[PDB]
Amino acid sequence: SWQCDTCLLQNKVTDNKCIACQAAKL
Amino acid sequence: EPQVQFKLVLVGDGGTGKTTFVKRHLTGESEKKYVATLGVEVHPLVFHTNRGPIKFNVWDTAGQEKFGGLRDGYYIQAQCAIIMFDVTSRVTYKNVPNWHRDLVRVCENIPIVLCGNKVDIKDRKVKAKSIVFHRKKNLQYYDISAKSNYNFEKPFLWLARKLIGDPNLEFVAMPALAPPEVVMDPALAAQYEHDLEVAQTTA
Ligand SMILES: Nc1nc2c(ncn2[C@@H]2O[C@H](COP(=O)(O)OP(=O)(O)O)[C@@H](O)[C@H]2O)c(=O)[nH]1
Ligand SMILES: [Mg+2]
Ligand SMILES: [Zn+2]
Repeated sequence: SWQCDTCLLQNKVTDNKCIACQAAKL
Repeated sequence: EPQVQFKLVLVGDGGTGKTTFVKRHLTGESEKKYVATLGVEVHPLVFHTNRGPIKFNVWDTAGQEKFGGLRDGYYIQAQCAIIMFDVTSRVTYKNVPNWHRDLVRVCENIPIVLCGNKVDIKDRKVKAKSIVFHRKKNLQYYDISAKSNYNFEKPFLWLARKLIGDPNLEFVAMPALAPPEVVMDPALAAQYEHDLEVAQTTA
C-alpha cells in the first residue's frame, strides 16, 4: 500500500488515485 | 520499513474547539497538509508508544460544519474518530448523537471517543451527570481543555489500544505541546474527575 502525499491516506495498488479526495497517484 | 498510521476524523459542532485542539501538537501543526478539494487540513500527530511510533492523521475541517453535514469524501477510510462538544454549550452536546450517526453510516463500527472541551471555564453547563451518550456502545469519554492541554493525550491513548489491540500500550513520552494559554485549576480538575467517577458507579 502506498500513501497519498496530500492527505496521508493509505490507498491500494489497484487504486490509481485517492479514494478520499480524488487525487492522482504520483 | 512501513509506518503505523491511522486516519482520525475530528467532528462536532462548530465552535467546540476542534481546531484549537488538534493544534496543541506542534509537529502536527507544522507538518499539517491541505486537501483543497475537500477543505481539510490533515495533521500528522505522532505519539511514541512503548511499542514504537504511531501516527494519527487527524482530519480537521475548514469550518464547513456550521452550514450542514460533511461529505463522504471526508469520512472515507476513517479508522477512528473523536466527537467533540462544548461544555459551556448544551446544544453542542445535543447534536452529538447527530454526528455519531452521520459517522457510523460511513464508518461501520470504528472506535470513537467523546470529548467535553473547554473544561477550563468556571461556569460549566454540561456537568458529568448529563454526559450519558457514551454509556451505550464503544464510546470512551474524557473531559478535555484544548487551551490548557488537559487530558490532551487521553483520547489518543485510548484509540491506540483499540486499533492495536494492546490494553497495555503506553506512551513513553508526552508529545511536544504548545504552552497552555490558560490555566487548568487543580481544584476544578479534581472535582470534575471525581464527578466523573461518582457517575460511572451510579446509574
Ligand atoms: N476557554 C477555552 N476556549 C476554547 C478552548 N478551545 C477552543 N476555545 C475557543 O473556542 C472558539 C472556537 O474554537 P475553534 O478551535 O475555532 O472551534 P472549532 O470550530 O471546533 O474548530 C475559539 O475562540 C477558541 O479560543 C478551550 O479549551 N478553552
Ligand atoms: Mg476549525
Ligand atoms: Zn488523498
